[PDB]
Amino acid sequence: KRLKVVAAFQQSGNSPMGMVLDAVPVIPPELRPMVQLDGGRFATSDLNDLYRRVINRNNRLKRLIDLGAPEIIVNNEKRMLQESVDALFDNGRRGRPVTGPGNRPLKSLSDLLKGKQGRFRQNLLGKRVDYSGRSVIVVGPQLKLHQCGLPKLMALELFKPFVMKRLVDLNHAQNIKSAKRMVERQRPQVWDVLE
Amino acid sequence: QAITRAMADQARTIRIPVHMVEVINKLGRIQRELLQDLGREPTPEELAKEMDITPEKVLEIQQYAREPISLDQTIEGDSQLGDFIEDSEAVVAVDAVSFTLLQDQLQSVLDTLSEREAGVVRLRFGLTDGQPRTLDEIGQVYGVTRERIRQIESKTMSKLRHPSRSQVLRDYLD
Amino acid sequence: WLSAASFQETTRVLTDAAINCRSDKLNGLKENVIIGKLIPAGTGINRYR
Amino acid sequence: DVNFFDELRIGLATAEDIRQWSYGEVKKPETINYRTLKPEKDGLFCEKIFGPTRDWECYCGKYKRVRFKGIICERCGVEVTRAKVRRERMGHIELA
Amino acid sequence: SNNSVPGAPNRVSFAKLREPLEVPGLLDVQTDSFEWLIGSPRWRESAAERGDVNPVGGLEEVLYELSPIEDFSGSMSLSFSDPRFDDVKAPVDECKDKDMTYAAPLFVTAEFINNNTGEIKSQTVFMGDFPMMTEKGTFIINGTERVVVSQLVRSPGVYFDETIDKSTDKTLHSVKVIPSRGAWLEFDVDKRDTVGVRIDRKRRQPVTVLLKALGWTSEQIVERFGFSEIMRSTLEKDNTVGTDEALLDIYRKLRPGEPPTKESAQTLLENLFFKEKRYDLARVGRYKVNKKLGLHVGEPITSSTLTEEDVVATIEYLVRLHEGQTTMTVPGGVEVPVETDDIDHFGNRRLRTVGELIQNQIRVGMSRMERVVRERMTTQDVEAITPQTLINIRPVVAAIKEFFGTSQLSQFMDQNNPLSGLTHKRRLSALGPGGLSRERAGLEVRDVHPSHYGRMCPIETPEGPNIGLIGSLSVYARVNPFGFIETPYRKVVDGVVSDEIVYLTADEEDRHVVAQANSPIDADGRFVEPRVLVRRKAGEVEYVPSSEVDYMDVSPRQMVSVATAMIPFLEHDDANRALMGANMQRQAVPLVRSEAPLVGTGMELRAAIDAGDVVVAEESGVIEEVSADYITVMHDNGTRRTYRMRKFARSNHGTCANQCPIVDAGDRVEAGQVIADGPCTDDGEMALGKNLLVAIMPWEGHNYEDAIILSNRLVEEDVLTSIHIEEHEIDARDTKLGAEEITRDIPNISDEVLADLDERGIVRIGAEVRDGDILVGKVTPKGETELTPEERLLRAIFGEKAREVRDTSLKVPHGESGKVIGIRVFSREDEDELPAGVNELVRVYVAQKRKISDGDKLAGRHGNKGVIGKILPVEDMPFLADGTPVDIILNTHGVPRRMNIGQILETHLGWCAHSGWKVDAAKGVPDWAARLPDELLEAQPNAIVSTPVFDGAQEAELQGLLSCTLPNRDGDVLVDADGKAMLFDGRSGEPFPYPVTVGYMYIMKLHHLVDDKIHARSTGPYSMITQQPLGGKAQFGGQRFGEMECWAMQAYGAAYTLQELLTIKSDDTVGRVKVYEAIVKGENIPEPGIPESFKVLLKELQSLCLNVEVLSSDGAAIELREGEDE
DNA sequence: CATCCGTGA
DNA sequence: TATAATGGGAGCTGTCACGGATG
Ligand SMILES: CO[C@H]1CCO[C@@]2(C)Oc3c(C)c(O)c4c(O)c(c5c(c4c3C2=O)NC2(CCN(CC(C)C)CC2)N5)NC(=O)[C@H](C)CCC[C@H](C)[C@H](O)[C@@H](C)[C@@H](O)[C@@H](C)[C@H](OC(=O)c2ccccc2)[C@@H]1C
Ligand SMILES: [Zn+2]
Repeated sequence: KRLKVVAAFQQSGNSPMGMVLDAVPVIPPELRPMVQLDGGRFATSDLNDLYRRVINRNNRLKRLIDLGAPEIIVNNEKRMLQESVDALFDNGRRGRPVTGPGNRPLKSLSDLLKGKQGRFRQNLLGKRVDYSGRSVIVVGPQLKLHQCGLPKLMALELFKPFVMKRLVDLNHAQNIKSAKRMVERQRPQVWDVLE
Repeated sequence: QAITRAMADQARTIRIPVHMVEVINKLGRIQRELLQDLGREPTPEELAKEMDITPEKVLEIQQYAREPISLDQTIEGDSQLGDFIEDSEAVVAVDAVSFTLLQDQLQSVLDTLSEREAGVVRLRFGLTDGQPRTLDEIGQVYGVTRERIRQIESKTMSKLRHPSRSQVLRDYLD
Repeated sequence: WLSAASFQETTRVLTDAAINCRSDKLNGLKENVIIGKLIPAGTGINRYR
Repeated sequence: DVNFFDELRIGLATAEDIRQWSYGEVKKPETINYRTLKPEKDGLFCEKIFGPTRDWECYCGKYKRVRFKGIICERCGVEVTRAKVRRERMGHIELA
Repeated sequence: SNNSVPGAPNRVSFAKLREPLEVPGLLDVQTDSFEWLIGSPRWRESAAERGDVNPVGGLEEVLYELSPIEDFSGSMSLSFSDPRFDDVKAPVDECKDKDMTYAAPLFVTAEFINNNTGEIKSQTVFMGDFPMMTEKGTFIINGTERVVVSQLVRSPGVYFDETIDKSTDKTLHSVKVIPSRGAWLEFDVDKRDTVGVRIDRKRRQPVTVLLKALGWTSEQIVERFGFSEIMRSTLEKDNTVGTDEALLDIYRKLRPGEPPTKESAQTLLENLFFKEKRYDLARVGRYKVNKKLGLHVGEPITSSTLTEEDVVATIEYLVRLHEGQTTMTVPGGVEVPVETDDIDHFGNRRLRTVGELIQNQIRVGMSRMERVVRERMTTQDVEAITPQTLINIRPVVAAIKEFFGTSQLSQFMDQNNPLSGLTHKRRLSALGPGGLSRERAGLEVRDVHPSHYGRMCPIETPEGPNIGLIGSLSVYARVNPFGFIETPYRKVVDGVVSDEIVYLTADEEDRHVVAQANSPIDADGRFVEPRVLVRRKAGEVEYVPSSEVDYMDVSPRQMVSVATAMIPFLEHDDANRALMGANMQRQAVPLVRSEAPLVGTGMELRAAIDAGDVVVAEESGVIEEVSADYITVMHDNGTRRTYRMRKFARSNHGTCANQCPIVDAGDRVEAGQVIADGPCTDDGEMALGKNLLVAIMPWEGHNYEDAIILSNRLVEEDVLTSIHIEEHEIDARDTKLGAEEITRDIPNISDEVLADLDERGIVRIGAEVRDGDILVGKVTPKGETELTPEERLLRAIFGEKAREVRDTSLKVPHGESGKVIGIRVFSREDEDELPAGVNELVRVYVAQKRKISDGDKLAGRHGNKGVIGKILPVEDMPFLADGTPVDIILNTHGVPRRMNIGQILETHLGWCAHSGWKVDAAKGVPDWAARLPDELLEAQPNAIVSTPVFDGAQEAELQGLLSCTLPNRDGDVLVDADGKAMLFDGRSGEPFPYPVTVGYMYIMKLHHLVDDKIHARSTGPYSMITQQPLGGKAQFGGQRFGEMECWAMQAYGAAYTLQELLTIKSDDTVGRVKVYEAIVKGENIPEPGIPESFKVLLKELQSLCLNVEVLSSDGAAIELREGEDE
């Protein structure tokens, strides 16, 4: 089992020095966004409180190193720095997780990928789609096996840019902007066009 | 001293300066003082007069103290607040498409207009440029001087009335 | 490793794959769906495509 | 931006590979300002590092037009391309 | 009659005479609880009537635990006493209107005692504004009606468990001591016959190590536990001996990393288990340990802490139960039954009500300010200390405010129907803080326990993943002062039933023997047969002689809940559908006007009254004046009380709470009588639906697979029509570019669109609104960014200068429409107090008059659900001989499968009730109608009757009554003795070949309407990060094509369909725009690009120090619309 | 072949 | 920012079935 580890670092020139970091990368801001709600309060991502945790402690080390602090104090800071970078990379992995307000575990980097909610099973293997809708179903003994009753309301929003196309074709609207207005106001013309 | 200082300095996810923190803690102090005096939580007007005598800032202070919440926090299989936040940045499909069709209408204007006429149009408005150059430079950077380029401007403003009388530009303003 | 990580034990899959320097030839169903390529089956194969 | 690329490789990232990615080092815990609501400098949202908040809008306001493309403002060091870069540009922290 | 108490309509009942007791106040679970919290007069009287010695309120208790607050010196002492309230700061209706919390301010009397100066400064301190509970048993937090649900937690105490070993196959016994709050302590027995103890989940050590640590000699160990060979084997295998060596040993294994003093190991063994600070069994925690051990059983509850006596007497309980002993007497204690305890038994399962839930949160807050008190004492000087300077109530007001809007104990007030509230006001949830999680709950917690009888319903529980973890309280049950569930039983002296009633707890009943309610009783009180049906401990049942009968049930319907007892012929429907029959009643919708069911159960009255959504007369008198607005009542003493009618109000769930006066002007009305009912109520009775003329048959397939066919009569006469109100909101804030202003002037809008507004920009009341129309015109100053050079050019031609104000109007959401029925405007100008930044806030209320249509979910009380497949014209409907068309056509196929043939019996009795009947009295009273009470031997057309659960009609009487059916106006009977009748197909005219079962059924309108359910989207909003579509009808989002659906595509081999869905239909930034253009221009769909989500992943990986590079066929790393630069 | 931690359902 | 002051404090409770490292 040990060889399976050591043999993988020998083959590719892939240095094992990587398992110790001197500089940690910071994920782009729009992937850890900070947004103002309509209530005036702000809503931020959890990575911003963990990045903030690391930087705050890392800088404090710089101060304590410079001031020639005793090892007892310096080492403590070092240790917290380890638990900080760890808590960011994988929270809860070693010890108790970092709790935000209300004893809630913060979402770590690795948490963005894990399980059902993880980026994988929830954003790649199955996404959400445009040009789609949903409603209750009802029996229709009148329809043939290749047919289905689609509500006049559902279809108009489903084929919305296909209807806007033919509205300006047959000059009911003068452009694409006004043809949009026709469909939204639900002018009596569009029920013939959509058919 | 160092604890209180560092605390007010680091605890806020959005940093507020030292004096600002001092204000809020004085506002929480006078509030608790007026809290046992009036048997009720004091009105904004009441609190203001006592400490800073300004009602408008107290409302503002009480928003600064409001601590932010987490996007990743949830309500439900999976709540996740961030799954409701609409991306106000992304481009509307129809609105981007209609702008492009407005470019097909200004291409049918560079034509009816002369080459001198469709010249100043793209000069001071900056279509291909992206910048609106000063007119006393435009007339001098164009091979034709005596600011003839402002003379050709009026030779176009009414030439634009015809595609405005065709109303094909009248529809895109409403 | 794309197919593996998108199945189970995502933290374990990546740890091993990043060490072994495993390169992924994006030639499979789960593989292609993720990157948005046409799936290598049915009407997606070059024979019919 | 062709879709057909043959392989996808994953490996262990060097400490130097982290530096080759980042457009700068974050040296402040701060996110934004409390009055201006603007991304503070050398912070976690610093526009010098990750990019402009608005399209072709430099931070200190010296440049606000699309005419400047790729210009690095001297007063604050912000490139002028879309906020579409704040989804692709990396940062890094230098641990002591 | 059934309930001849208030002044109600006469609902005649098939019944054995029920005179044990009236249904106790349903809302009492919330009321009595909160009254204990504040220590109200009605409670101290209720404490007196119950014979409770020295009653202590919920607030009174918290103060006495806390008091007195001294520092380490003992110099300073702070104590509290005498809590008192002022009047509520604002009436209920104003709180709902001005979105503030219904609360009355709380005061206490605090005094600062100083032992050095000997002086005392005593004054009154303000404690904050305290949320008060209404009469309908709810709270009002920030303008919304909320409800605190009761939680089912594990009761503190000592519990014994018998686990069977896998290898040795011997019986091993395990004990576990649970504090209300503190460290853990559990004694278990090995297969090695050696006793071990785990403290706070630390490793196992011999039990003698603990005794030698206590100070018990090595000889006393041989004495007390010498009667067993397993304890002699433990003291022998004991590693070390010595009082010092034991404490050190325990210390070493408890807290490694700390220097072991003989004075530090002695200390923490005292604090972790024998101090009020670190350890605490509640009043229930102490009481439960005592009952199980039987010591100090008579002595009042003064100890809140564990003792050495309890530790030893617990170890003694373990060893005896291990070697087969059945009973034991603790030295100094009464004899106690020795056995393994079941965790789910309602004597060990605890019900913490509203009061304690608030109390616990209050205790949390008082502990927080105590910490500040002990910090403000050491800071300030002794001479200038007042309680006003020590006390900071800020953590207290926060703790209570957090709970009512930060915890899961404040469930939203389901506003579906007068029953929706009722059901929701009394719920037994095992979820929530202190309780269990959904994933932690196994299969034992969820299923029906024997002790649930008469306490918690076995039927009412959700269908979903929450099943068994949520239930309703049984009708006749109540909560005892210790948080357990009591239930009423009739007391039998010696074979003779006595009207004397005593409430029993779960474990207390197990010690006794109970007879079934329906057992035949002499007119005096004696039993008929020597051997009767008998309920016994552990859910076992046997025949037992009449000499051994202790108690008997109050009612046949004792075990059920409120909504459950409203299901006629319950004992004819299987628990599966009967479950849904109870759950669905909750989702009924209030119709335009409501009819009482032809078939009742009697419960429909008391449910309506105790709902609080009807108007009950307080004091007797005569109606002095009545209007659609209010009712005035002239009492007997002279005083006048006026009852205002809730008219057309929007509930929590957009249903129509509308009240109407029952009484006319001048009617004599007594106290407790319903003078005006609300939605879903007809003459003070729960009217959850309509009485429909049903037909049990397949009909041209339109009712295939549980679908439903309706008569258009229900559309032309609004029989199943409802009103639905929506609240639309929008505000104007202060921005950086100016301020949002609400105006009638919106950029580039005709006067045809603005036509329905007033001068301010608000829609006018009574106006009609469709989707897309404007309700509140608001414009905001848009950022001064360089306008398009192509739009600059377009503004020079037509010479129209651009405005700097963008349209930010409140338009009507897709699907919504109706009549504007009111405006609420709040202006910062008109001194209306607004949040920081807001100027004008507008509320427009729009109601809809939704008639019933296709896809609307209907249901009966028997779990018979389904949606409306088709509504035929009135003539197409299968009709009887006299021409009357049926209303509803249910399919025959979906009846015997569901075992819910109570819907069949309802149809039979339902027809007899519509036609009327008359038993043949000539040649005497028939033998079948011999048990039928006199009042039902003759019935009028459209009569109302009661079929109480586990009583009421039996199949023999029903069959006979079908023969009694009175003829119509034409003098002809329409149905036979079978209950069937002959129909004519309204389409072909010809008579149906066979007799069809016809009658009347009660059908409810459920809150699953297509007008809400339907939704679609071409393009719309998109995710801020993943750049995918948003989700939900509220955000106008598209459907989710999940992992399961991508397999179906893959299986088919539809690569291009699958690709499109995940590319140009999803998060391809440049693709979806160029697809919209290709469509509107009529060209071909372009080729998809790269999913922006995949770009996100490759950047998220990079942030994790994972060098991820994309390679082309050559092997070079290609860019992804970006570049790398140092 | 049977326990302890971590990871899913 | 000069009286003296010197080692924390909440735990969290009712899973389940399995593989892999250790016994
Ligand atoms: C804060 O309260 C919320 C919980 C918190 O979280 C958990 C972890 O704790 C819970 C606790 C302690 C409970 O007892 C629960 C409970 O008793 C439920 C449901 C859950 C929970 C539940 C949780 O999930 N959860 C789902 C919800 C939906 N997901 C369903 C998905 C498939 C669509 C499945 C399970 N059902 N009901 C039933 O079983 C019976 C059969 C009938 C329902 C009665 C009635 C419909 C209901 O009383 C509402 C009027 C209202 O009270 C609800 C809506 C509350 O929402 C606001 O009140 C509310 C107020 C303001 C804004 C928003 C919401 C929820 C409850
Ligand atoms: Zn600049």
